[PDB]
Amino acid sequence: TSTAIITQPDVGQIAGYNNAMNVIYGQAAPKVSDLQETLIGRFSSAFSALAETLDLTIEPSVKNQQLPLTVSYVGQTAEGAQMKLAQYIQQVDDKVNQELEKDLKDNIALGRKNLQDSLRTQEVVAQEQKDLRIRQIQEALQYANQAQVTKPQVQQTEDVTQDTLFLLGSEALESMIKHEATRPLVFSPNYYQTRQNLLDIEKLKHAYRYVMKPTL
Amino acid sequence: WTSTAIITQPDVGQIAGYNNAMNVIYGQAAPKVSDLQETLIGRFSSAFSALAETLDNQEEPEKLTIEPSVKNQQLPLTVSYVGQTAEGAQMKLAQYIQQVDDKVNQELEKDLKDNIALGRKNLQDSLRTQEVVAQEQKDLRIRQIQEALQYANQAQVTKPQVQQTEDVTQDTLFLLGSEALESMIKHEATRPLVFSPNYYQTRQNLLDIEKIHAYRYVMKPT
Amino acid sequence: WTSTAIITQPDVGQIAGYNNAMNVIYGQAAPKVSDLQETLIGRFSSAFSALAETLDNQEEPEKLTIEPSVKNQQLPLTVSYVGQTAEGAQMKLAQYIQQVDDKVNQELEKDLKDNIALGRKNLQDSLRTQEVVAQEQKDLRIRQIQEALQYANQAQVTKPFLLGSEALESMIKHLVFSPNYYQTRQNLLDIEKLKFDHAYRYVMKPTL
Repeated sequence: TSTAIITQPDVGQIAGYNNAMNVIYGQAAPKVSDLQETLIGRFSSAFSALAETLDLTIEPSVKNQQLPLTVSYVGQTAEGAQMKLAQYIQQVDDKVNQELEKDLKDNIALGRKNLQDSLRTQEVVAQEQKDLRIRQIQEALQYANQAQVTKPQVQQTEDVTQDTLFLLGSEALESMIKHEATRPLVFSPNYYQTRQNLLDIEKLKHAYRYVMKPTL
Repeated sequence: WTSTAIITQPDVGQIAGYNNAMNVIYGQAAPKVSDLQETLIGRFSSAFSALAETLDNQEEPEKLTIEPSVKNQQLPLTVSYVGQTAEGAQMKLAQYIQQVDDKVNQELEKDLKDNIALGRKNLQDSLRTQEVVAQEQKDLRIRQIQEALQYANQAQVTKPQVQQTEDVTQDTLFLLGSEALESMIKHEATRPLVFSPNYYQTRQNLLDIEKIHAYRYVMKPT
Repeated sequence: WTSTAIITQPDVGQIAGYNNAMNVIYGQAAPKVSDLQETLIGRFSSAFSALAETLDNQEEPEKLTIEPSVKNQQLPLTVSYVGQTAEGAQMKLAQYIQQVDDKVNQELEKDLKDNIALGRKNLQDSLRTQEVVAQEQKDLRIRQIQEALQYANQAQVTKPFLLGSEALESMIKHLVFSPNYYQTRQNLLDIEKLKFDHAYRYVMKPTL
């Protein structure tokens, strides 16, 4: 018979994960502490399932506190039951790992997706805006030609809106049309950061801690 | 002869220094001072369970004990060691507690550099990101300016056309005239970035980052 | 001769004070009432368990006991004392309960001093911080004038809600806080004007 005591993973054992949930989720990513709980929960559940398929021991000790956890195997040698326990633990620390990889993926992908949809709605609005303005500039060039405002007659800038664009004068008005192709699209600060979130996400590529390694 | 001590979670004063750290490192993300009392004492009892597990596993055992003093309460904990002499169950118990109180302090200093590293990556990110957002905000404003300079050149405007002067779009920019728009692109490398107040808080928080007591005795050993 | 009693955590009314006190220090980081109650009776049963540990290790041993009453945590708590006489046993039990209650009240003063220290030197931190933000903003507005200066030395020199761009207009040119700041400041005189003005209650006062 061999015994080990294992508790929730420490931060430097999950930092990589926690940072990943952070990039993706941000001010609503789960607290590191609230994650340690989740992982070690996943371990015991799985370890327990490894025990029922063997009819291995999972229980708290100390008596009335979830953590830590005491585990044991009943073998056929000191050397025998020790490593037999080591190898049934690690193999649970793989199943849960594989379960995470397959969760990270579904979270990245739903992240990716949502950011992309947001980018490509800003990028559509920005275009419909630029174009709408190009139409009102063209129509204002006509009004300004028919009334010979050839140079800007603005007393103050509050007066210049769509619907009063011809105040700018037929000349400058010619110029904004002439150069229509180099007038930048206008994007939110939100656009640039969403875009930067999307970059940081697209660059993303353990479950317990041994308080006592198994015994002789 | 059995020696006996009762230990519980360390109180608020005690671990205020450690509480302080975790408040730096994490925002309103940092755990309640209660939750950190728990983690600390829980940490100790765990290293203690390990000490007892192994004491029971020699040629000659030694019987070290830990269990909730009162049944059905997580909260106060009772430890006992079973010795040969009287005074020699009580110097033994107390040392095995000081032996764990040292081990935990070892585990703790490592976990603290970890926490730092991760609160620090967490932040350098949010700075860099906010740096990029503000530099592109600026560069877009500069392309707008480069653009309106053409409009002004073509309309031969060199000097401000406006008396009362409140807020400017891509259309109205050229009213500042080409002498202003031009020196502006000349001095774009010095136009100051505008940031969210959160940017300054975050920045100080990183500055701050670059700056014991697992338990308390309710009764010493006996 | 065995006397028994049944104690549990203090009622909400009994902790109105202590509870608000924590609320004034901690705002909304302050623990639920339920968690405070459990923490006080928690302090009590520890002091009591330490008395039981010691009375037993006397040359002439006294037997004091504490245990859950039901299937709960407390539930409430059953405490007993075993005495030479009836009168003795009941009286000695009620004398010990109250002695423990007194020791704990005294831990509970240090405790409040600590929480208040925690509450204050978090609030000062938040002012240390709105101040640095407010200075950073003021430094910026100052750079946004130093720049609008280079531009206006394109001969503007005099003066046709400014902004980085139309601050061009003039030349001849060139500490303020959120109300939250005056909110934080006020929750710092509320606290620190706040003094020590129940650690359990009786389901069943000590018996025969």
